[PDB]
Amino acid sequence: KETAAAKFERQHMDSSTSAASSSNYCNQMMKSRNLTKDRCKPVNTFVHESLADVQAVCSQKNVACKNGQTNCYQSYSTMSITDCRETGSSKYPNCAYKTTQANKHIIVACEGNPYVPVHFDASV
Repeated sequence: KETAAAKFERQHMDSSTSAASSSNYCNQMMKSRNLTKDRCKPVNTFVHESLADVQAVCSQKNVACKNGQTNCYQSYSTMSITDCRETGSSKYPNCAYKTTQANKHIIVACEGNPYVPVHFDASV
C-alpha cells in the first residue's frame, strides 16, 4: 500500500517542469503516474512547484474542505498547475485527457507528523 502522503506526491507533484509542456501532457502524466491502471481517473491536478513549497501550504491559510472537514489550507500565493480531465472518446483502457494549464491558489488537506498534504481539494 501507499501512505496518504506518498499518494499525494504521486498524484499531484510535478516539480520537474514549470508548466505543462504540450497538449499531450495529461495523457503522458496520467499514465506514468499510474492513474489509468484500474480505470481512467476522471479528474486530477498536478502542481509545478517544489515539494517544499507545496508542503508549506499546510502552514498557510486554514479553510474548510469541500466536504466540511476543517484541515484544509489555501496557498497564500498562486502556483503553476495543470488540470487533467477526461474528455472526448476516453474509454478505459483507452484513457484520454484534456490538458489545462493555470496559475491558481491550491487548497489541500493536511494530516500527520510531519503535517503534510494528503488530498488535493481544489484550486482557486
